[PDB]
Amino acid sequence: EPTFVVNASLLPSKVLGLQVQRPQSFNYQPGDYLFIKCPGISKFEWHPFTISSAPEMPDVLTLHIRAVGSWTGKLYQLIREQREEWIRSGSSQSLPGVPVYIDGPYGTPSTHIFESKYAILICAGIGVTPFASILKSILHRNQQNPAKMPLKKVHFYWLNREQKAFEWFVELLSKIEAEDTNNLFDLNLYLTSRTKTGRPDWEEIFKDVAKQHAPDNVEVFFCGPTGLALQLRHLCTKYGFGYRKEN
Ligand SMILES: Cc1cc2nc3c(=O)[nH]c(=O)nc-3n(C[C@H](O)[C@H](O)[C@H](O)COP(=O)(O)OP(=O)(O)OC[C@H]3O[C@@H](n4cnc5c(N)ncnc54)[C@H](O)[C@@H]3O)c2cc1C
Ligand SMILES: O=C(c1ccccn1)N1CCN(C(=O)c2c3c(nc4ccccc24)/C(=C/c2ccco2)CCC3)CC1
Repeated sequence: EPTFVVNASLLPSKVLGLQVQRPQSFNYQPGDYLFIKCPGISKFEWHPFTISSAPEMPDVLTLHIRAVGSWTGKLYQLIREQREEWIRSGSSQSLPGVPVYIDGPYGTPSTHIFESKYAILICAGIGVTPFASILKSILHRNQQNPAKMPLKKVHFYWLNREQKAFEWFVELLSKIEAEDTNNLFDLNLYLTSRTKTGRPDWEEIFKDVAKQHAPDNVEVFFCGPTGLALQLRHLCTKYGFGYRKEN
């Protein structure tokens, strides 16, 4: 339970990459989320974040936080000010750590992606934190033993309207396309890396992946709004795929 924040990242758009000492009892799956208490902001509140580090990562957890309101802004400050006083001051013995409490892990149906043969992962919006975790572990599982893993093709389609806070995620995807030696991944990005503008024609993306994998079964993992959820379930049923909604 009791731990510390062992680094930060002042990532664009006020986003806060974080490094959290992973307790020896703390073993999580990909996409799992956390409840965190930082006493120096609130002695009382807990707040929830998805872990953005595959559980293959050894002895840290990375949390990409966005300052969007009180505790997250107060959080950002206790960092920039905690960091900016090691630059115009720089008393460099070693860095200290921000004591924080953590509660979890709490699960997601994501663990089923690793069990399925083909797979459509769709993030509409900004719930992309768990998908960064997932897509890393897929990398590691593919490397360490790609025969051991049923997941043979991952189709990733991402819809955001603006990526300023998410320039960290874009990089990470490019990395995945790099070490993706086996062409396990089909990453697509759409704006609402030369990526695609406008709404995707889902009728065709599903019609295409279908042909890619006949007569095998495909599983959809949707993570977005409900009016998109409905369109896809009708496509799932029209090509006989397999649907579930995360969050
Ligand atoms: C499962 C889960 C995973 C999450 N993962 C992440 C993650 O990876 N990264 C991350 O940054 N966050 C994540 N969050 C969100 C995070 O838990 C919250 O943003 C957190 O509580 C910080 O909120 P706050 O108290 O700092 O700001 P708040 O003051 O609570 O801000 C809440 C947001 O709603 C707005 N708002 C709503 N109603 C009003 C109103 N009446 N008046 C004014 N503003 C209003 C605020 O302006 C602000 O945008 C996650 C949440 C969940 C449930
Ligand atoms: O889809 C809905 C929604 C649903 C119903 C009604 C209205 N909106 N939202 C509203 C609630 N959000 C979250 O809590 C949430 C957030 C974030 N990351 C999440 C990851 C997983 C789960 C939630 C979040 C953020 C991540 C981030 C950005 C940059 C760096 O890290 C930013 C803060 C919000 C976002 C999606």
